[PDB]
Amino acid sequence: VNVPKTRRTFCKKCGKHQPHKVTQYKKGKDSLYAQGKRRYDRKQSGYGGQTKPIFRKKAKTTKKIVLRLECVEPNCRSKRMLAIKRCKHFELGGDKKRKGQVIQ
Amino acid sequence: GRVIRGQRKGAGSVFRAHVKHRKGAARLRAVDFAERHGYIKGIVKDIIHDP
Amino acid sequence: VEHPFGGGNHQHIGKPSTIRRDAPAGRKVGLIAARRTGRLRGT
RNA sequence: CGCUCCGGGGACAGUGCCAGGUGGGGAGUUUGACUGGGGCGGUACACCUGUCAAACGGUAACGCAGGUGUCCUAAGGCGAGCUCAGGGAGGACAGAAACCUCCCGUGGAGCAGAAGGGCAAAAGCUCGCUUGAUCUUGAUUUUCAGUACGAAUACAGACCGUGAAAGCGGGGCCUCACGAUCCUUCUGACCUUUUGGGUUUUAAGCAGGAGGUGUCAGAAAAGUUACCACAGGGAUAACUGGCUUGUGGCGGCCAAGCGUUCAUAGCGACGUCGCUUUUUGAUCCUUCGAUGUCGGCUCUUCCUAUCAUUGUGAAGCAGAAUUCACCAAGCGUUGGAUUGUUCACCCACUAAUAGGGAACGUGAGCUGGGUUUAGACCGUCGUGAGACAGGUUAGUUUUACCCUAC
RNA sequence: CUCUAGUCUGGCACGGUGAAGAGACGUUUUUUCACUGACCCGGUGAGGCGGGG
RNA sequence: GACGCGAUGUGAUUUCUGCCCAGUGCUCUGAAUGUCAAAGUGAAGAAAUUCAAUGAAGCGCGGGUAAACGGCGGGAGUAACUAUGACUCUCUUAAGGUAGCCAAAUGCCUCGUCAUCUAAUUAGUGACGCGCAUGAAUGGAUGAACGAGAUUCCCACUGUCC
RNA sequence: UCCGUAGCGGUCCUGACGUGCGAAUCGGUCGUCCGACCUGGGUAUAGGGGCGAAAGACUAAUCGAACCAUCUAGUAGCUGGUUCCCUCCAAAGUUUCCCUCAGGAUAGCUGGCGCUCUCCGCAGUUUUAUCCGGUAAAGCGAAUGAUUAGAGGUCUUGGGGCCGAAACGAUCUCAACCUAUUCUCAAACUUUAAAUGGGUAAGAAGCCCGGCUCGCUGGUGUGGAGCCGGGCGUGGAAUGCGAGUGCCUAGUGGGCCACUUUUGGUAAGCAGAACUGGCGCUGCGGGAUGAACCGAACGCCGGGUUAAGGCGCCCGA
Ligand SMILES: [Mg+2]
Ligand SMILES: [Mg+2]
Ligand SMILES: [Mg+2]
Ligand SMILES: [Mg+2]
Ligand SMILES: [Mg+2]
Ligand SMILES: [Mg+2]
Ligand SMILES: [Mg+2]
Ligand SMILES: [Mg+2]
Ligand SMILES: [Mg+2]
Ligand SMILES: [Mg+2]
Ligand SMILES: [Mg+2]
Ligand SMILES: [Mg+2]
Ligand SMILES: [Mg+2]
Ligand SMILES: [Mg+2]
Ligand SMILES: [Mg+2]
Ligand SMILES: [Mg+2]
Ligand SMILES: [Mg+2]
Ligand SMILES: [Mg+2]
Ligand SMILES: [Mg+2]
Ligand SMILES: [Mg+2]
Ligand SMILES: [Mg+2]
Ligand SMILES: [Mg+2]
Ligand SMILES: [Mg+2]
Ligand SMILES: [Mg+2]
Ligand SMILES: [Mg+2]
Ligand SMILES: [Mg+2]
Ligand SMILES: [Mg+2]
Ligand SMILES: [Mg+2]
Ligand SMILES: [Mg+2]
Ligand SMILES: [Mg+2]
Ligand SMILES: [Mg+2]
Ligand SMILES: [Mg+2]
Ligand SMILES: [Mg+2]
Ligand SMILES: [Mg+2]
Ligand SMILES: [Mg+2]
Ligand SMILES: [Mg+2]
Ligand SMILES: [Mg+2]
Ligand SMILES: [Mg+2]
Ligand SMILES: [Mg+2]
Ligand SMILES: [Mg+2]
Ligand SMILES: [Mg+2]
Ligand SMILES: [Mg+2]
Ligand SMILES: [Mg+2]
Ligand SMILES: [Mg+2]
Ligand SMILES: [Mg+2]
Ligand SMILES: [Mg+2]
Ligand SMILES: [Mg+2]
Ligand SMILES: [Mg+2]
Ligand SMILES: [Mg+2]
Ligand SMILES: [Mg+2]
Ligand SMILES: [Mg+2]
Ligand SMILES: [Mg+2]
Ligand SMILES: [Mg+2]
Ligand SMILES: [Zn+2]
Repeated sequence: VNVPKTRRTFCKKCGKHQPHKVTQYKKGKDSLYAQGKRRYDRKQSGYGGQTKPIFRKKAKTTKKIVLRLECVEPNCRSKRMLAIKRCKHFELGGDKKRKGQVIQ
Repeated sequence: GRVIRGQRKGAGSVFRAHVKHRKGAARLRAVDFAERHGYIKGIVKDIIHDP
Repeated sequence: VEHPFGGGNHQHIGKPSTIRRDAPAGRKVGLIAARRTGRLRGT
């Protein structure tokens, strides 16, 4: 799909429609000191082998695309997540398609 | 599985050497002052077959 | 159960008889740590 | 006289503890489900359309024909202006088919896809402006237990877009396009806790998205066993027996033709009606706390769809030989080479060498050649253990003295 | 699938005595040549070892 | 103490043992180096911590090895009677099965075809090879002597049988 | 090395025996019998271990992991049993979810305990109004799809021409096309369109007037809704019946058969659905016999009469 890099939409902090910067959300790096990671690290220590399940029967091909929306206001600068439907191809702001032209 | 034949040889008690009729450990004379600074003389008594 | 070469409906090895040097006992049979395994031609 | 017993090594071999690699040598465990037996094959396992479906709704099968795990910054949202498919008649190059113009055109087009429904100053086409595909409570419908998820419908509170405005819009004209707990990650608040208090990192919470379980209400999971084991099942196959008769076998009706002439002496196409269970199927009703599973030998009885023989009718019956048909199962239907064979094929005799049933007659009657345990060899397949209605060889055949029948 | 004996390899300790050299930004890193005294092997009934005369 | 010990394959003698290192194994070489843990070093930070450089073996990279496991093609035209078809072309993989041998204990079709053995033979033997799916130490071919091994025929012998 | 005895072993008869002499023996026939020969005693190796001229053989009649004790009364969605009487009520093999398909949870069906009223309400039913449908049927001179035949047409182009060198000229023709007709069809076609069926209504929780409130809605004490206060009882179709309500709860979750409708299959005592009734759970009379068919359901008896069936004899008539 194709979405632009700018979208005028509601801001929760402003209470109004403001223009936004639209990027793509990506998963952050896993912290070693989250409670579940610490519990997993202490459970996997020693003998007994692998204790938690390891998922292997993957079926889906694409993820849901999340747009990271950021308020362009200097005071606000508030961000939020907005998910769209599953798509194999995704691009931020490129080749705005036209009508009645020659296909080459 | 079962322990294999080449593994069973290191335990012994069947695969030990048959040393009943052997004549002894064949070795050179131990080194001393005579064999370190000069020579010593000995005599060949007999030649035997070691099993 | 008796040897890693035993079994099968045909008397055959079924695996490369050349084996690595650091193999566990009960597996290290055949041709141990062999650099080449053929008829000696030349030197 | 001396200080290591002489040599050979030596700050390294080696030992203790961690770290990475390797590790079926060994240990533990797994190797889905549906299924006209199981396996192989498919997905009828989560969804959607038309039908089945018997005019509310609901309704099954490995029932039929299909589709889905996407695509779209517009193909979402308004507003404006047009009318599509196809056809006819014309116009230089121009022709079947390029472009212009007139007329007819109820949709015969298009609306992303499968199909169905719906739609003409539109829901289609082309433009202009846009982000209602935004935030936030509840309620409702669909599946349904009347629980969730998904999808959907009416509102309400805001901020907006568009249009002159009425209004319309919180995704796609509608019916599918999708995902719990635990964990992780991001976003939100001058938010709460971080423990005897205070500050600051950190961490734990609350709220909303995502990372995914397609066996789709969501275990983390390869085989082989003919060396096999247990609990069971006739809910389920391999024998017989049943129902059925596609297939096999047998018999009719009609008569275009064959028969030198001549449909019907003897045959008989194209059609059509039946019989039988000596063929194989289909099914799974009985039997898995066991009905001994192929042949052959032996022995008795029955059937007729009659090969011969008795008595006869008809011939394209001169005689001889041979065909068709009737009453008819009384009596016969053999000896051998090959193969475990059933079957088949050949030699010979004969009068004829007809077909079958009796738990595919007959293993406490035999035999054990085959099939069908464990030992082995070959070919193919598999990395392997091993597999092969593919060949080859060797492989324990128990008991009657009970009752009945004779 | 998840582990595991054994095995290979790296670090720390046992673990010292000197000489040189190469180093990165005077400590320390590491390479080589040696020493024996920890540690290891062989021999022997631990029998003439090292210097000097 | 290498004329030894340990680990495998094949299975006397005779005659041979062809081709393939692409795959999976085994082995060699290496600061010429991609990945790479702990420990150690450097920097920031109030510190917990974070980041970066260095980065052993092993994987990668390269060579050897088939008496290591194993493997060893397909389609057309072409000799002027028919056919077959040495020869050529083309597609190709690491080669494309060499010497031998065969309806074999290995061949579905198949009771293959021919010859012999019989009066008659799905049996036996000898040839033919298009070989579903033969083949060279996963050993090929042969072969005297030997065998309570499997199979065919003949003489003699007999109640196996009439 | 050969024949062959003692010894060692165990080919064949697939002999005997096979509740045997014997939990592996016996007879004849056989292999070997100077060497990888046979054998006593001592000794070594112990269970995921030994030992194996290799059969998964042997390891005290036990071997593809011996034997003894304990954990242990291991677990079993699986098999078999589960002990006195009478009375009353009385099922289900269906929905949804589950590595669910020989099992559970859930809803349904059942029972028990009651309670709140009675001494209006409710109904596996009809009538009267009012909606819904797309099956049976029918239709193809109505759309879509399939499909048979002639007939009349001009030039709308052609397949063969032919008299024209030739002209939309003569002029036959055959096919596509057009126009009225005609034969035959549709589970996934339809203009029409039943029977049976599915919803609502048939009053007092209704009508009727007056007044009040609203921050909703508005030109308008407009509209809408909610409150009070009164007035109307012939209780506004038939038939029948006392109802309403709350806890706890077992068993079941393999079904099968029949009229009609109906899917797959040539068909099946085949496989799979809908409706109702049965069998299962149920005896009785009849169909000779008999799960389901016809009649009719059941406390113990006497008299009478019937149903479905019958009335020569068995065997009542
Ligand atoms: Mg650890
Ligand atoms: Mg093994
Ligand atoms: Mg192989
Ligand atoms: Mg292992
Ligand atoms: Mg294992
Ligand atoms: Mg299954
Ligand atoms: Mg209906
Ligand atoms: Mg418009
Ligand atoms: Mg709103
Ligand atoms: Mg639209
Ligand atoms: Mg086997
Ligand atoms: Mg098997
Ligand atoms: Mg069993
Ligand atoms: Mg059954
Ligand atoms: Mg049967
Ligand atoms: Mg027939
Ligand atoms: Mg004629
Ligand atoms: Mg059934
Ligand atoms: Mg029985
Ligand atoms: Mg019997
Ligand atoms: Mg007759
Ligand atoms: Mg029989
Ligand atoms: Mg019998
Ligand atoms: Mg018997
Ligand atoms: Mg046999
Ligand atoms: Mg066998
Ligand atoms: Mg007696
Ligand atoms: Mg070899
Ligand atoms: Mg070779
Ligand atoms: Mg290689
Ligand atoms: Mg050849
Ligand atoms: Mg013969
Ligand atoms: Mg031959
Ligand atoms: Mg080969
Ligand atoms: Mg071979
Ligand atoms: Mg001898
Ligand atoms: Mg002898
Ligand atoms: Mg016997
Ligand atoms: Mg007896
Ligand atoms: Mg006696
Ligand atoms: Mg031991
Ligand atoms: Mg032995
Ligand atoms: Mg075996
Ligand atoms: Mg079960
Ligand atoms: Mg049961
Ligand atoms: Mg319908
Ligand atoms: Mg009809
Ligand atoms: Mg049925
Ligand atoms: Mg009942
Ligand atoms: Mg009854
Ligand atoms: Mg009757
Ligand atoms: Mg009475
Ligand atoms: Mg009667
Ligand atoms: Zn803002």
